[PDB]
Amino acid sequence: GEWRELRYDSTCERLYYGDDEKYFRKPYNFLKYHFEALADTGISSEFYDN
Amino acid sequence: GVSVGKCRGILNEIKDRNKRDTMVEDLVVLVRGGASEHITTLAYQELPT
Repeated sequence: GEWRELRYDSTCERLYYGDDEKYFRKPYNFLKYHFEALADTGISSEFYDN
Repeated sequence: GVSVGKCRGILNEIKDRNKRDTMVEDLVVLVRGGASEHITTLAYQELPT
């Protein structure tokens, strides 16, 4: 999922994502690498005055 | 001649004051998809967008 880092080409005036390495090999001992994306951010605030 | 006098005085003062204040805030975010740098930028809990 990280195939969007950066790449520039001055001679061609071309700006695009680096297309060199987009593949991940899975060893035999690994079932699946489960490329996904989740995010849960929660802030808690408590202000009491007596 | 007989002279007699009597005097009496009393003062009472009571003061009471109470102040109570409370405020809390909570935040819950649930994002699925594209866990790259931009969604981490958007994961900023303080700013809403």
